[PDB]
Amino acid sequence: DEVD
Amino acid sequence: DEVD
Amino acid sequence: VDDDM
Amino acid sequence: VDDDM
Amino acid sequence: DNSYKMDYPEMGLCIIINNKNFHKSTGMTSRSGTDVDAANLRETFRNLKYEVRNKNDLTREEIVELMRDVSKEDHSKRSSFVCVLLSHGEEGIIFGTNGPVDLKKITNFFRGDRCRSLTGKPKLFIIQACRGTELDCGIEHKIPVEADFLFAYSTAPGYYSWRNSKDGSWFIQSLCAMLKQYADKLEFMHILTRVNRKVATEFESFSFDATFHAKKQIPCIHSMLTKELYFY
Amino acid sequence: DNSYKMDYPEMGLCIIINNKNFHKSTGMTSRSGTDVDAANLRETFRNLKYEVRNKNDLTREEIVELMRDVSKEDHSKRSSFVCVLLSHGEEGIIFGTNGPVDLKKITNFFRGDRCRSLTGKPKLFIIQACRGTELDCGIETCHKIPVEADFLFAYSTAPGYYSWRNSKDGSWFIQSLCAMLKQYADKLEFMHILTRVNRKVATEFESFSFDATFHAKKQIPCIHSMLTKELYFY
Repeated sequence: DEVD
Repeated sequence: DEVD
Repeated sequence: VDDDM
Repeated sequence: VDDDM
Repeated sequence: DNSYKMDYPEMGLCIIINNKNFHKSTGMTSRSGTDVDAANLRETFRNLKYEVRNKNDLTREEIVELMRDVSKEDHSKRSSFVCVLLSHGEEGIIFGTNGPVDLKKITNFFRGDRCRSLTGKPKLFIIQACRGTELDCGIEHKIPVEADFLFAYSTAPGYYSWRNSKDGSWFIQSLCAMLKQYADKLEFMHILTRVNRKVATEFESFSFDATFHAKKQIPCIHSMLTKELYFY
Repeated sequence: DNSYKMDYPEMGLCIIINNKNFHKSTGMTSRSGTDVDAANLRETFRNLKYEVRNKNDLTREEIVELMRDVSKEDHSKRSSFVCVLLSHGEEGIIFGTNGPVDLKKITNFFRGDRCRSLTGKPKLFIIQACRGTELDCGIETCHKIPVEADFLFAYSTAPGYYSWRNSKDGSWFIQSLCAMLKQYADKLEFMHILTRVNRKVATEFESFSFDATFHAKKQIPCIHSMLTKELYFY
């Protein structure tokens, strides 16, 4: 999981 | 007609 | 509790 | 993916 | 489930904040017609079986205090929560009688983690207020703490919202009319879509000021709901 | 009733802007998983009978030029318009590979008065991008129309918040959007499909991170509808  |  | 109208 | 133009 | 459970003992509170007159220190215009809106909403939501509380002319301090206290009530027996804000505004902002308050500051009280008896239940904020000063000339395990909010804005972000001094605001007029006609037939988003059409198609401003004449309005539904909402 | 006419000869264009790799000087990280999104969207909208155009790694200049050109096309035989934006962002902003573009600048090309062959037709903007840096901790258990009418913005996340993307599976929102469309496009109105997408992202996804700051976080998408009629894909 990564943020945009 | 009037604006808020 | 409570109401103005 | 792809590429359309 | 596909739809919110709406058969709790009570439909919920309907809080109506009606700000007509603002302190001279503010300058803001008196909002003629807003009493027609507030009475229309009271009747409309009464028929939907909401416990309606009308509040008039609240300072920004009283608005925050009212919202805090209501969020601290026990809503366990209530299906939903409705709040209607009638006032001046700017993008992200509603006016108390003596100044602006952040909408986010009002809505935060009802976050899923801050109001546990409304967690998982629909929280509806209905907002008749300007969101800026543009005019439309027209043409032709866990849930998120921000889930289950719906904001029904009278106008698009950045724009003025129109209010008629005799008939009430375009948005609330249309909202009450569509709820009266369709609350026993349509899901709430489809009701608000008809409100969008009614406001967009049937209203156009008339002004002696060319700059404010023949203008249009489109309301804006901001939905973070996770289920369908039916009032029957 | 109250439904958009969707039996024009063509459903319309579906423009997908897929920005994965950004100029080093921007300092923006590579968006692993976004190609999965882009392929899923291509197949999904193809089955809905849209004319899909995939664009990858566009500069801010190329995004503006693309939107301008597409808004100048003759859409007279098309029912609708769809634009999907996959990138980094902030509130009001999507990033080209070399810098930001205002979302308002992009959508303005399609205003009712500026793109006349789309007037009265639904213009859908689907946006996978951050809207800020907040994290959601979750909680357990003449007749005229307005020029801004007939827009719908389906945002991946709420205003102010990060949006989540899985490097292997693709973004939570696009994943869910494509699945819900596949399952429900033949039976539900669009707003009800997006509500199911809201439901899916909110309940089925939660971040896993070795970093406590970013671990166990949640997301709720945000629908912004200025549509004036119901939208059905059948």
